[PDB]
Amino acid sequence: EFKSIYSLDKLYPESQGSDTAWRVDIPLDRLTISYCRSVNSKAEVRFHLATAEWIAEPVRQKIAITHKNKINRLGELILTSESSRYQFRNLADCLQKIRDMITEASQKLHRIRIENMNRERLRQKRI
Amino acid sequence: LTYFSARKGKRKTVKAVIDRFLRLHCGLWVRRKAGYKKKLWKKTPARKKRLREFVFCNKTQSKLLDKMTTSFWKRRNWYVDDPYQKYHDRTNLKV
Amino acid sequence: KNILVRMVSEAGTGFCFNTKRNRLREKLTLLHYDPVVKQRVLFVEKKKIRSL
Amino acid sequence: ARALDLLRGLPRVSLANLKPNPGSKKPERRPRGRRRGRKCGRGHKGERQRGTRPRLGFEGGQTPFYIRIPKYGFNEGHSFRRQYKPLSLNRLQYLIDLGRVDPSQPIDLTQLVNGRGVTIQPLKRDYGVQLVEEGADTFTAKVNIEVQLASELAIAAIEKNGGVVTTAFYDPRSLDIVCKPVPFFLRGQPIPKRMLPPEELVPYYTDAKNRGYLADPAKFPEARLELARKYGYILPDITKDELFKMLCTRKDPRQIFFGLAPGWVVNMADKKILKPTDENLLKYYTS
Amino acid sequence: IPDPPKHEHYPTPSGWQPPRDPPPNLPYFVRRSRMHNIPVYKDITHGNRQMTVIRKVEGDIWALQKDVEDFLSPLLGKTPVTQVNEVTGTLRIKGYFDQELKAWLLEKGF
RNA sequence: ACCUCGGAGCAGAACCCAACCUCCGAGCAGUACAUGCUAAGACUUCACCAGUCAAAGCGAACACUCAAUUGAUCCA
RNA sequence: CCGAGCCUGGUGAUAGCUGGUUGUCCAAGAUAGAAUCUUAGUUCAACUUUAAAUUUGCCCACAGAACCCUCUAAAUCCCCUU
Ligand SMILES: [Mg+2]
Ligand SMILES: [Mg+2]
Ligand SMILES: [Mg+2]
Ligand SMILES: [Mg+2]
Ligand SMILES: [Mg+2]
Ligand SMILES: [Mg+2]
Ligand SMILES: [Mg+2]
Ligand SMILES: [Mg+2]
Ligand SMILES: [Mg+2]
Ligand SMILES: [Mg+2]
Ligand SMILES: [Mg+2]
Ligand SMILES: [Mg+2]
Ligand SMILES: [Mg+2]
Repeated sequence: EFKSIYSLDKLYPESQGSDTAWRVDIPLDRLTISYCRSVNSKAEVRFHLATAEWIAEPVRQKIAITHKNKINRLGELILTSESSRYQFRNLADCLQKIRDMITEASQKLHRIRIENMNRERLRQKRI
Repeated sequence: LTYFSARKGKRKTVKAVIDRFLRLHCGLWVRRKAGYKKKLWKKTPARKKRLREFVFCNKTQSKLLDKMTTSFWKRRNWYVDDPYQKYHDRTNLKV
Repeated sequence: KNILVRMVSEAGTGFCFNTKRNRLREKLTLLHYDPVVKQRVLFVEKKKIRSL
Repeated sequence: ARALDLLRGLPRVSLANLKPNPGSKKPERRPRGRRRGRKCGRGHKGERQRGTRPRLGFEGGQTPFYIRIPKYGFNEGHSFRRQYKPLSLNRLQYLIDLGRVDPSQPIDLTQLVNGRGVTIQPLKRDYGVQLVEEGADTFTAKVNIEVQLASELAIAAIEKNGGVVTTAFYDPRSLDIVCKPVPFFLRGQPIPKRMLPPEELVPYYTDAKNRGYLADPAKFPEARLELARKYGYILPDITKDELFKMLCTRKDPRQIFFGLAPGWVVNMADKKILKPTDENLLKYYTS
Repeated sequence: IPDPPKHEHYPTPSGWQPPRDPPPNLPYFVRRSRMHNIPVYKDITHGNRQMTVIRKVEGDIWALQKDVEDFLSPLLGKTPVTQVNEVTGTLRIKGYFDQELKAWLLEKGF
């Protein structure tokens, strides 16, 4: 009933309606969410990459190539977070990983390189 | 220290201690190393790092500082952005 | 015979370090690391802090 | 009980019969006899024994430990620091479940204090309640809560269940009044208007992300949506709920209590409210 | 203190569970606190002596001691050392078993 | 003349320990200019204060020599 | 009873110095040091007392602990078993 000079209608004249405050891209229904009590809790997010219509075809192909390690036998992409006590923050990290993965698809090693080069050198013979 | 005030008849805090030490609620006292601001030109980087430290006190030192402060300084404080907030409680301590 | 002098960098300004120098020598120009620019930059002597 | 059956047989309890519980009363020691008193615990003759032992912290001439250590501003402005009592979502859930707080009505500082869920000391420089993320999981309650500080995750938890969280400021005086309304009413003075946040706190209370009470309501929808996206929950539509009116209702700034305007005098004895009529007074209280 | 409201499903999100009606047919009864919680409390003395207490006990407290001993025996291997205070109706146990004992008394129907 | 620090007679072999005395020395200097940052575990002049060593890591490059070579708090 | 009168007050001045510190019975209980206008004292450590918590404590056997100075012993440290 009481209204001061610092009331929100007076402060913000363009916003008057009550509903204006309370009026309303990964689909959460498609994604499968699981929680394990591994101390920091653990959250696992699994989704079938091949059948995921929400992601673009070339992006699926690139993700499959890049993140083949995370791909299951059934073809489900699995990603896990165990960084937080709250499963909220773990789920958040998982979702962010998905977002970053999509973004990067859109747009130590020295030892291995030398070994591979040496292998190639030894292969240099003909039948 | 003043065990009984003339005005109130209460124990008094020694204000020297407050100026120099931090009390963590768990009972620990934190201090700076002596001479950490002094003659840094003639001191080694390792030594300089040792000086730029917040270090805990002895049991005996802690007991001294406890007696030299009133109960007010020993209360649990919920400061809005406290850098030493996490250090207030002990975890996985056996005896 | 030595003096403590302040060395101020040309780049990553606001960072300086103290070094000892022979009093009878000329002004020091050094190449020293600067953490603000995270690289080695040139430093010049501005003034003498004390005599040691 | 068997003990009451025992009492039946025993002599009547009298002032003669009484004794203290064993262990409760330690024997008083006094310097009399061979053992307790010859030097009387004071040892051989010296400064200590004469009772003239030097002050606490004195090290017999050596620069004392407490003095030797450099000063550092650990407690530089401890008194002027703002303090916020934490209320975990876990605790809030407990109170709702035990019926200490009523989620059907808006939850405020008064409601929390009356439920005795939180203890606020206006002195000792508490500035209200901080909502903390502890017990975010297994929080299933739809509440309209007003707190002084709220963490991102706590806000998310409230909103997921279809609840509404808002962030408000109370100055020391109004905080005292809001936490203990009844003592204030007995003071006799009219209800004051709560002062605006200090300059440093203004940006916090004018930010939609914090759910500030001074923030633009038009900025709220997208803030809520972004929070929902982050933590991966579908944002409920509050309008569809029958408790929409209750969730909407908030006290405007410069109003301590929900139905009481500043300047009103509560006469508790005869159960009436007195309102000023003078133009000057009304102008003062409304502003 | 208001009576806790009736919930369709127990336990509550907080984990609170009302006492069983009718009360269980046992020699001992453990009464809830004013706040409707199981009266099991951690205690510390000397900064090293960790203890747990069961407080509001009516009837045969020795029966409760035997039952508590039986419950805690597999967890400790050894029989737990206890104190029984018939006067105050208190049972004290060496070590922290607050959560275990609360759960046990809850399932017993106190 | 001496009061602080380092060495020898001096604990014959872990550590510590010879007051007083008899001798010596120190109160610097030179080379770097990453003499950057950070961090497990340790030593310790029998307390405290001080003091000492250091894995891994970040950033660089392809945590100097010397027996001591030194000074807390306040304050400016 | 004048190198600074006497009386009263402040004043129960202060005294790291001297002297004194009052029933009964039982128990545990002794000599590394450091700093200090400091050695007639105090603070810290060491030792001592009590209560509490928990696992090792002591005694120890093989193995192990430097050269230089041209010499150097009784020994010590570490240490399973018992
Ligand atoms: Mg005796
Ligand atoms: Mg006598
Ligand atoms: Mg004595
Ligand atoms: Mg004497
Ligand atoms: Mg030591
Ligand atoms: Mg010595
Ligand atoms: Mg390294
Ligand atoms: Mg006297
Ligand atoms: Mg005896
Ligand atoms: Mg002196
Ligand atoms: Mg003297
Ligand atoms: Mg003396
Ligand atoms: Mg052994």
